[PDB]
Amino acid sequence: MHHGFTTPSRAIAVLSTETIRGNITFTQVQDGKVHVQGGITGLPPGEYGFHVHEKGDLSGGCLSTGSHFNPEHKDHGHPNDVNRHVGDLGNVVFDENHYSRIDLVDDQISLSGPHGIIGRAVVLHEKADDYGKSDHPDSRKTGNAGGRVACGVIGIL
Amino acid sequence: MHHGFTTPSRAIAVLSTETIRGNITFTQVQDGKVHVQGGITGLPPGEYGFHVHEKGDLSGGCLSTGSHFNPEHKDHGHPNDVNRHVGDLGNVVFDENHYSRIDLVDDQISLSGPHGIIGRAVVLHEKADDYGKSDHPDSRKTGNAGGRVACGVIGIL
Ligand SMILES: [Cu+2]
Ligand SMILES: [Cu+2]
Ligand SMILES: [Cu+2]
Ligand SMILES: [Cu+2]
Ligand SMILES: [Zn+2]
Ligand SMILES: [Zn+2]
Repeated sequence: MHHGFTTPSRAIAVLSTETIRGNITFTQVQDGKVHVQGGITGLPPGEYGFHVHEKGDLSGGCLSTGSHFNPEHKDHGHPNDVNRHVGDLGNVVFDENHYSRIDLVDDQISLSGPHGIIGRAVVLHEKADDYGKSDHPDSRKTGNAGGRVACGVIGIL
Repeated sequence: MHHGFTTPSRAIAVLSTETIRGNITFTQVQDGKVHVQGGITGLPPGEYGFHVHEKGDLSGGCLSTGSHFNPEHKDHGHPNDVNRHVGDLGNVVFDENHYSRIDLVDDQISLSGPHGIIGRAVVLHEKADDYGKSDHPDSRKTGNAGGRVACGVIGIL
């Protein structure tokens, strides 16, 4: 027996480095929204750039996930900007205890269609996203979030 | 600017353990076929069970990828059997040099639709798949391929 297409209603990405452990779950909710929730330990307190990159390709570590998932051909942006990339989910915040609570809802990423992020990569950044609001010349493209301290492919949960 | 859906025409999964390194690329080819190619080092010579498991979930390591990708509700099988699971890609073979060449074409897995494996998991097994042809009582369900020495999520390449 052969079926039509089912859109997954939940996905997850797993970050594990020597220092870093995190699960980030992405759950399809009402009104074309996705509910992104997880928690990650292992960075000092502060803000770090958190994005979906285009490729679920780890053959070159985080470098192979390429650039920010951008099907709408827009500029780098704040998640609340109209001019953002689909993958531009802003900054995560590590507390004094070295633990990030992730808990947000984004109306641009999806679990299917042209904004589908299944098979794409979550990338955690070593410093903070600037929202394309600086005059570093990367700022309009990548924010300016430094290296890529961790990444994992978005899988079906 | 907003787009219709594009089906990815290439995917990859990356196996890296303390001992194991491998890339496996999955490429959409003519005639509803997928061309699976890679190479993996780090096991002695022999046959090991190589499958697509249902979930791209690594939160529980390889255990969370669940069971064999099976949307057609069939039994475990040889890739050439009609009665197989979609995820039942048989055995890989490590040479005396500890290196697996993977190079095959499978007509059941796809990169989209109900047999879409993007976001699902490649799982490498510690011993060999028996093709559901034994009388171990797992044989009809999992073949009988032992533990799960490595796994990676299928990402968009
Ligand atoms: Cu980034
Ligand atoms: Cu376009
Ligand atoms: Cu298996
Ligand atoms: Cu069914
Ligand atoms: Zn961006
Ligand atoms: Zn099977």
